[PDB]
Amino acid sequence: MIVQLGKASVTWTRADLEAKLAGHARVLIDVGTGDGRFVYRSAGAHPDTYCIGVDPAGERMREVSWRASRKPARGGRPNALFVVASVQALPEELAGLAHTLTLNFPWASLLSALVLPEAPVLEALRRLVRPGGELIALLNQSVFDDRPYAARLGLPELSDAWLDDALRPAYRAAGFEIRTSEIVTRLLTAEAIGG
Repeated sequence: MIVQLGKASVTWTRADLEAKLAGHARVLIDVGTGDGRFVYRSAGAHPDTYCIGVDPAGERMREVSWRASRKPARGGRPNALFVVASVQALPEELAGLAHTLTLNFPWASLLSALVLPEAPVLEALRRLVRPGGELIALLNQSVFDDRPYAARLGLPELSDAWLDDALRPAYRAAGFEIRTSEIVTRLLTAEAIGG
């Protein structure tokens, strides 16, 4: 697994991670964390939660990961971690860990994967969540569009009918049960199920 520590990227094993997790009651993973500030704040607010931000470009997390690795008097938060990975290849070391997995304002490609939805993406996310844990997505169509031009068809409105035919069954087919779908930007949450 690749961990960002300021400008350095470092390799961790599952045993390294487990050494850090020990003592914490909960785990939060934030996928596509960007500058990672959501993870930094969450680590301060929830000292009992190990908070992990993931993003494909380690340079985005340089600042926050440096800050968070300092001594606590100088701003460090030992329950925060920043990991470099893409959603199509998330580290196996994170499998089955999250009590909460957050996607805050995903870019268009990932947004589409959650609302169409796309099975390989839902399965990749479900892999990170422990049974009974929760996926929470904040969805907004004004995000950066990273899609190929040929794929910029319109996205569906998340009406009750869309939820009924497209989303509920597809999420279930990936191991999730949709719980909440509401306008706050849309909030969509689902519970990791099975067994």
